[PDB]
Amino acid sequence: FKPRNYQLELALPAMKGKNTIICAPTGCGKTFVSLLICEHHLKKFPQGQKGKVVFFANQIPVYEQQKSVFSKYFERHGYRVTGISGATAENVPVEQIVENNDIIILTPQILVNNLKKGTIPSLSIFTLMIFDECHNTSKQHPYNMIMFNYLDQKLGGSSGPLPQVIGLTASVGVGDAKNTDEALDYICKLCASLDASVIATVKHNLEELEQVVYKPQKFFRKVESRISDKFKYIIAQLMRDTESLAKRICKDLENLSQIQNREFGTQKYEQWIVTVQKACMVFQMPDKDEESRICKALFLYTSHLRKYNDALIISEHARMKDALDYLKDFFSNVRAAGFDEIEQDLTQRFEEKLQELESVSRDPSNENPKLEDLCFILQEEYHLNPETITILFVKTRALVDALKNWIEGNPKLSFLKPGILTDHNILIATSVIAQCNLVILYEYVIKMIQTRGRGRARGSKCFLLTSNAGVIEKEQINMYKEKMMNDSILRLQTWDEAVFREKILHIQTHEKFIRDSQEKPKPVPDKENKKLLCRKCKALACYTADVRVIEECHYTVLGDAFKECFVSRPHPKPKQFSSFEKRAKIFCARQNCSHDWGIHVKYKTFEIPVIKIESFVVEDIATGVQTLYSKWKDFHFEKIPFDPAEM
RNA sequence: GGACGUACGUUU
RNA sequence: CGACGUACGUCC
Ligand SMILES: [Zn+2]
Repeated sequence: FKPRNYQLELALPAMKGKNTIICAPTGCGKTFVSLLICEHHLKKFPQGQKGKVVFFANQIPVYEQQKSVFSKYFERHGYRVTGISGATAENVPVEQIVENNDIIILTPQILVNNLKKGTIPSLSIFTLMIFDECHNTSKQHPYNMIMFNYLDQKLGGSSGPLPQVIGLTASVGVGDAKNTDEALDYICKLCASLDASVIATVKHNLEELEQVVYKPQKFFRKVESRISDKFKYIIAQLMRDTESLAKRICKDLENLSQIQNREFGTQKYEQWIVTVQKACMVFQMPDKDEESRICKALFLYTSHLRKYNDALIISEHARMKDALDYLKDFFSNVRAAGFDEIEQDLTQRFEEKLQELESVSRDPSNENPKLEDLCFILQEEYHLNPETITILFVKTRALVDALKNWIEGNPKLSFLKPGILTDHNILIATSVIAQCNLVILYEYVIKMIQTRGRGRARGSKCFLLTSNAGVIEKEQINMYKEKMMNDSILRLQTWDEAVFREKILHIQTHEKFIRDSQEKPKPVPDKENKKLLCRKCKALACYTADVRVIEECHYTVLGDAFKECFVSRPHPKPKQFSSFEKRAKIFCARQNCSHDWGIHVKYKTFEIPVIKIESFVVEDIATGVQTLYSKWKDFHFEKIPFDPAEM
């Protein structure tokens, strides 16, 4: 409630009436700077005129937090504060909200959708655009699209009452720059994309930030992996047998994906599996039934190989028993789907191998040395200080649960309590305040950024465990980049204003140039009637003449004959988006297919099965080729809009 | 469902 | 120096 020199020096360049790239690591500091700038902006206007400051929050939690803070602050001043979110902008006059409010905190995607539709034609209605975590303004972000619209309206020659573009962040960032030249070039490009000539950074009151800055210390621990990999050897033999028995129907399986040699349990092998799957999903045997059987068998074999590769990665990273548990869970989930010859062979082979796999996994001599040293350093820190709440960063959503199960089943430790955030001593998270003075990045590659919210100094460690010193060197150069970016900011604060502005202007110019150069024309709409087939079944789903478009993004089918071609399933997490209500999922209605086709929702009153071309193959009736797309934007055809007059 | 970003990996 | 695959996170 009382502004200090630290909170005032960052806002001093912003009160003069110029854009800024204010960089404050303190979470409370950013909110206080927001409030002070908003007060000084709405108070400096004379009678008759009024501000329309807009705050762009990226996430819903920080959005609601800023909304509550602004509504609690600007109450006695006589200012109307509101909010527009994803669950609040449904059939609501956003134009009337903007015209009757002054401190709207609408998220950026809402403003992008409004600019695309036609509501709020010019941004000149606003007067002060305060972004949150502005360093995301890089490419195709909602922030970047709002800035593209602003720069277009500015350089177009109709620059009216343009709003201020004061941005707030914690780290300006470097990206892929190598030397100070490319670092300064990237920072200048960001400053031009956000249209500012000042970067507010503390230089005279560094002690106020050093008091609470949350600067931890790194303790990189390069450790080795297992040696006697009996589990990995058995899984590799199983995968070799599976590939050998799968090559009986496709003699040219090796000629479909030509990259390099492949090894089981690698991301390269996973990519090769996905590529050979997408290559075997386009077969054109004229039988149309044996072809479907061969495609289904190849899809099942490839899915089994992918699951085995995922199990090998889980065995390499987390405990050995967790990989066997994941394989048993996958086999139990596929057992309750269908029983054909392919499943009756694969599941029976896995059951034959499980009698040895369980005996190998239950051996205490095959424990991961990475998990061993992890529990070692954990118990070390815990008996050194028994009041250290920790956070453990994991890469995979399966490993973040495997480590929780390991901690729950580890006899060497009992004080730990799993606090998974995909009565809580350890918080095993995957990707992200004022607490948790211990971080353990377990094979997870800035990603430990905690200086965006509330923080506290006086004790913080940033242990990093890994198996490849590569990653170590990576983090090293990362710290290097941190330093160099600091230096670059210093240089910018040493630069003059006018020339700087001129430079950034030229930058924006070139940018717009590139933009107008990268403007694809309308795709030539195909006039033929191509049909879509299932991925793992190759069954006739629907013709492109019965496909309708809702909002240039969603695709449905109006064919009543299609209504019996799928089955419904209760959605694991129903939620609303824009104008839809996610009610259920639609899967393939075949013997043992159960392929994920799409999602059954309700648009306004009508029930529609919104499908995804990703889970579809395109076969033309004129030519005969079977092309395979990923996104609807890549599929070019007669995109007929959704006409509610028909159904 | 669609868009966006990040990380890893493969390639002309 | 562009596309591609995966994982993660966000948004509408
Ligand atoms: Zn099917």
